[PDB]
Amino acid sequence: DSTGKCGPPPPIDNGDITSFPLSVYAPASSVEYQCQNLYQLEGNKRITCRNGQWSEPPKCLHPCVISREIMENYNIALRWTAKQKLYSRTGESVEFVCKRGYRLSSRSHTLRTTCWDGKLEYPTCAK
Amino acid sequence: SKFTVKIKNKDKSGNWTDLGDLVVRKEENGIDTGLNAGGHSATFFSLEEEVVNNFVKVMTEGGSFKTSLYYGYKEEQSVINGIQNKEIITKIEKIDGTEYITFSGDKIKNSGDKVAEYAISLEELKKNL
Amino acid sequence: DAERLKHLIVTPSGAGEQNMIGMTPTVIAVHYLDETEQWEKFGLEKRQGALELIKKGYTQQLAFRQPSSAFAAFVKRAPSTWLTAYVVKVFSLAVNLIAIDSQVLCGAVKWLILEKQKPDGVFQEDAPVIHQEMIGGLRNNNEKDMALTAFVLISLQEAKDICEEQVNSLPGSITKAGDFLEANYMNLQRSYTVAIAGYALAQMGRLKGPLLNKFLTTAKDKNRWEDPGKQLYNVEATSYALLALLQLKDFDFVPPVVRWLNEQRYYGGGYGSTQATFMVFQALAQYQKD
Repeated sequence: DSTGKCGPPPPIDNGDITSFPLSVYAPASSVEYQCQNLYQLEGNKRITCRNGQWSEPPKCLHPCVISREIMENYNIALRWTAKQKLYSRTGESVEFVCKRGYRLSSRSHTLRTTCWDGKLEYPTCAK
Repeated sequence: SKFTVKIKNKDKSGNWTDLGDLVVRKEENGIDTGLNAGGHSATFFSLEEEVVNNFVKVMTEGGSFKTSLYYGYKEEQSVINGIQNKEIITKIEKIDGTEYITFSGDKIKNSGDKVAEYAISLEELKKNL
Repeated sequence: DAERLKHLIVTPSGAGEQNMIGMTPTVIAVHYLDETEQWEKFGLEKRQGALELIKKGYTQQLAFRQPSSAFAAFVKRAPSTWLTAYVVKVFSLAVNLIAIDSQVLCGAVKWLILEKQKPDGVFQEDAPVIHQEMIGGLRNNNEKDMALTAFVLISLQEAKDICEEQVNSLPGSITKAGDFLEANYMNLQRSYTVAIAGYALAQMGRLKGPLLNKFLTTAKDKNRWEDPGKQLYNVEATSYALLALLQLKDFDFVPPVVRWLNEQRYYGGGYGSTQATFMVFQALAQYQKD
């Protein structure tokens, strides 16, 4: 669309470019993005430099960190594993149990939750 | 009571890749299985008491049984809420000279009709019955 | 010093790990002598010979650089998070002594960020080293996440100046790791962990208040950071702790620490010496620079 050269590619949170950054990019030149370990790239991984501007860069969809602190606070615990920390990726499901002695105060379906961009809906238990 | 069996699955390219481990728990109203694949740690599928014997047979030879509720891995539609009365049809396949229990689950969300397939060693399924 | 160090100039040989074990003493030997201006008590004819061994080491190590810019004992082996962090650690010091390809360094840096850093800033080892002796005090299972995150974080910070321009993600990664160390620091029990994460946080200017108090009140007799076990681990721990004090610019605490390390009569070299050898000369060189 122009002979417009682009500057270095736009930065993205919890990710970076698969190449080494130049200061000047020729038109139709394109870079590729890679998100950090359990971050899901949402959008195009490849951005072209057309009309002296970069294409819309992607987002790195946040994973969910399930710490034992959180689980102890909601009086819950992981049903299927002994693990005290779990790094669920966006889209990965997680099933808890009410820690021995406590009963479920939240809705019944809330014992199984799915990770969505760093937000996992933890259930509540009380006694 | 309870046992754990290592599980593999067909990825994007169709190659058999290591998924994680499958926990098979015997409860009071049947058998509830759980999937441990990295950060994923929830129910894979559940059974009734009346399927227990049929399940054991099918998981060690090949055949089909009805699951009360089926979820599967994050790829499938059934993962978030679950699909009732789903059938698990199994076959004995050989991966690099080693015999496994191959089974089809549910369709890969939005796609051109492609189901996800997993494989569990026939040896370990016989060992833990 | 210097007359003793003759054994530290070693010809690097072996695979991905064994080449590094052998490269390490030669590199920190040349680095220490350079800052301490102790080439008078050594000579000048060997400097060019020792730089050839560093060039030899760098070149030999490059055969173990994988397409993923990561390092492992062998090209067909799964890449070690530790060894890649260590290759970055050594090469960061060597950039001033010999010609290191910046991409080789920043490629390994980027790999640690995009592949081996967890969402809470933790750095995870998925393919442990074969030669566990070279990892030093990290061998202890207790508080591994804290110790490793601090080790890898140190490597990222050492490389920061050269790779700031090439790795846009680098400061974001340093912060994420820092946040983890800053969070779980007050619950630390091992002197080694307090020392290593002390230096990592000090580099970020995050070893302050209660965390700073902890770091300092962990030192036995206000001169050493030690745990019961191998003495090598205690030398390595007090070296990270000295490096941390120098970062804080606490020159009122530093002299007893320096005396304790010189008292230890540790001149490096040997089996399992890799960390203690590198750390004690990095720390003592940095001390005389300041």
